[PDB]
Amino acid sequence: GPVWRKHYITYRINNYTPDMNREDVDYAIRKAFQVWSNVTPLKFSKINTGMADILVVFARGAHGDDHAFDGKGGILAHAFGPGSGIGGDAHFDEDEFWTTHSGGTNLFLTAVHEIGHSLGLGHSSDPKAVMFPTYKYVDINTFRLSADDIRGIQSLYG
Ligand SMILES: CC(=O)N[C@@H]1[C@@H](OC(C)=O)[C@H](OC(C)=O)[C@@H](COC(C)=O)O[C@H]1NC(=S)N/C=C/N([C@@H](C(=O)O)C(C)C)S(=O)(=O)c1ccc(-c2ccccc2)cc1
Ligand SMILES: [Ca+2]
Ligand SMILES: [Ca+2]
Ligand SMILES: [Ca+2]
Ligand SMILES: [Zn+2]
Ligand SMILES: [Zn+2]
Repeated sequence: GPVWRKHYITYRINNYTPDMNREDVDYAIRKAFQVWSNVTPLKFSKINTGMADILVVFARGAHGDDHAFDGKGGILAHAFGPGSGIGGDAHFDEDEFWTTHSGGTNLFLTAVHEIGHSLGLGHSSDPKAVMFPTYKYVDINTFRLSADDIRGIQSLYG
């Protein structure tokens, strides 16, 4: 699929979830981007004005992208592939309970995952891969991209 044709990519939080406080949201997202720039020559920059490559949104139900969320459970989030406009944007189902750790849907892991799609990643068949299609809470202390995650992302960006 198309990949971002630039290594300097900006993102912007459009709106905040009420489940976590702001600094926890900011932290999760930022950390989430760091997971991917840690193993690539990509470099992420949060902006607070103007238009970003990747727009992080919290929303419930139908939110204007023709892919409605489904309330609590089922679909947690989706993200659009690299592109202009909605391209690369990552949306989070506000009807999930977003958390810094467990007792909800962990924002950090979920954003590491969506961000991966936002960069043009597919899914993996390794259950230890962050791009694995099934969500499960894993230990963030021992969090690590799998080989499969590393091979895929560096095949798009080096
Ligand atoms: C793409 C594919 O192979 N599978 C189908 C589509 O079939 C096609 C291409 O036509 C199907 O077709 C279309 C375009 O309509 C598509 C649409 O169906 C709906 C209602 O989503 O869904 C695919 N099925 C998949 S992949 N399952 C959903 C997945 N989640 C999303 C995701 O992967 O990011 C995804 C919606 C973008 S998820 O919400 O359940 C999810 C969110 C987050 C983690 C997660 C995981 C790990 C860690 C943290 C977090 C997991 C899963
Ligand atoms: Ca949902
Ligand atoms: Ca975009
Ligand atoms: Ca919520
Ligand atoms: Zn959406
Ligand atoms: Zn996915």
